[PDB]
Amino acid sequence: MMNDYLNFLDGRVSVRRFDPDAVLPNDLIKDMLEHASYAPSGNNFQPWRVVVVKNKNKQEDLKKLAALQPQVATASAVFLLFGDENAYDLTWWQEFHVQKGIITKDEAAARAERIRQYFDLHPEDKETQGLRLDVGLFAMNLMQVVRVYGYDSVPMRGVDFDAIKTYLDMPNGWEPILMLPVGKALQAGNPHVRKSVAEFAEIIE
Amino acid sequence: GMMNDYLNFLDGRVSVRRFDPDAVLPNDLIKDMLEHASYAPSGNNFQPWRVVVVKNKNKQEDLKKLAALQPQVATASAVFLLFGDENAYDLTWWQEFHVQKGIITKDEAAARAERIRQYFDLHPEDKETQGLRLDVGLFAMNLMQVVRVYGYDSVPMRGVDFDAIKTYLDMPNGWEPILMLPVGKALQAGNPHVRKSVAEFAEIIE
Ligand SMILES: Cc1cc2nc3c(=O)[nH]c(=O)nc-3n(C[C@H](O)[C@H](O)[C@H](O)COP(=O)(O)O)c2cc1C
Ligand SMILES: Cc1cc2nc3c(=O)[nH]c(=O)nc-3n(C[C@H](O)[C@H](O)[C@H](O)COP(=O)(O)O)c2cc1C
Repeated sequence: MMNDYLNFLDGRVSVRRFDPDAVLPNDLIKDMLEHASYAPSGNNFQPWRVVVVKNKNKQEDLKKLAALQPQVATASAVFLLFGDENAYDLTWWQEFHVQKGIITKDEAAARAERIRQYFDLHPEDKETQGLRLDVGLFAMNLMQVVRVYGYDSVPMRGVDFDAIKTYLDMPNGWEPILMLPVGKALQAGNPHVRKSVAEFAEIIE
Repeated sequence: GMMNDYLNFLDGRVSVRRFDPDAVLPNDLIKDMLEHASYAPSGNNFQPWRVVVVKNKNKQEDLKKLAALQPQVATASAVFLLFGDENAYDLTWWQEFHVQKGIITKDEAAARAERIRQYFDLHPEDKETQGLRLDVGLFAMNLMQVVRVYGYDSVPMRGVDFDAIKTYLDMPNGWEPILMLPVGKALQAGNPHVRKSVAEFAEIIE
């Protein structure tokens, strides 16, 4: 069963050939997003914002902004993952965590000052560098979750995100992180080729 | 059935901060964990992650002092330090690696390399910390799921002094610290995930 889970995880590869007639229903999209959201993030700020485009005409427009990569138009839905800098809001953080019964109002106020002091020293963790890590965690989770339902994906950045935001009238404070076309594979992805563990990792005892 | 089990497994990834200080994580498994985590995607398959795994309680106690005395650093079976190396975005390597592995032709490599250069020219951040954070973040999440397969748990961390840690371990300067990940056998279960609802962060347009 652990072997089944390992084989499942190993099965994620980029798929770029999707069935243009396959449908990804909104009920499953919502479930996929809910499960993806269980990804960790610094202080549980959950800075991800997602816009799912499920309309072929519009995906064709997006393909024109994505170096004409075909998967953008054949996919059942194109998930656009953004990070919101304004997500690192300490008033929201206190309210949310107290309302959910995780911590008291006093504990939340004290923790919030420590988080402020941290960001004061490490401003990048509440800017694009922070967002890229937090939304990257989310994205990897989403890529495994969509597969539970029989779908596949390909993560993408070789696209004109400035033009995409303008096309979709996106807030200027939302930083584009990744475009993720999701669909039914017509062709399996290729086997993983990677550098060995000995080439990138050191174990010290 | 199958789908329920896979979802339950993914959902089971949770932050664990109470580990069994006597539990041993064998090195064969550490290597297996890193091999499977490596299957994570990265832009152009540059795989810019570098990892140092500290499995030595004496050293972990020193690391705990540099991690605001968070106890999980010292009780864990091993502490996985994940870095990104910006030197990894090297077009010579990229060609050599993909041609030697039979993924693409030599001439196709030179052509692809130039398109990769063009892309980085437009978006230089993607070969710098912004790119590393994303690429190593993908690896990190994959690692966190993989450790669960073997009955272990983890907690991702940045509330530590990465500057002092790099110095304590004699790490290269070109390596950007991304995340500290203690891994061990849970003595206490993680909490159910508390999250904003899908409608609070996502829109579906048809
Ligand atoms: C940040 C990022 C950007 C990527 N950009 C694209 C892209 O624009 N087009 C594409 O076809 N693949 C893109 N990829 C997919 C990678 O090429 C792919 O993950 C890598 O070659 C490893 O293959 P695998 O995903 O099949 O394991 C991107 C991946 C990441 C993580
Ligand atoms: C970048 C990052 C940094 C984090 N820093 C810490 C940390 O220093 N200490 C800690 O106990 N947890 C840390 N966390 C864990 C988060 O608090 C945790 O993921 C979040 O509260 C959600 O809980 P969950 O992982 O159990 O779902 C960090 C997580 C991320 C992604």
